[PDB]
Amino acid sequence: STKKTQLQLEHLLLDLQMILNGINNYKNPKLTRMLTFKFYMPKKATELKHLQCLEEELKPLEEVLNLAQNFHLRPRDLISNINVIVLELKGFMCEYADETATIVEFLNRWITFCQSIISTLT
Repeated sequence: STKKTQLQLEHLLLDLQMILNGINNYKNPKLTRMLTFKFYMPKKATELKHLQCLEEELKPLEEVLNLAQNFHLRPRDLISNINVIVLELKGFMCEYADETATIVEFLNRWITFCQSIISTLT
């Protein structure tokens, strides 16, 4: 059971890295515009339940990705896969930090979240 959970988190981790890697490959003028969009961050993220904070930001994430545009998956598909994993993992009202972050900082934070939880299940 713990193994199934770890594997789901690992897939979420790779999914998030794929978005970040794709975004890092945008041309700079484009990336500069993309970095103006505000994302909301969890005050605290240490347990699966905290994934609610990620779930609520999936819509704006998909919108921004759609607005952007070589991605080997359509944003709707990529976000759908992330959506499924998040829904199955968190099975609480998300507390957000005052400061917003760019899409890059937001992805990093959630990538870090996954890596941290994965390491408690090894």
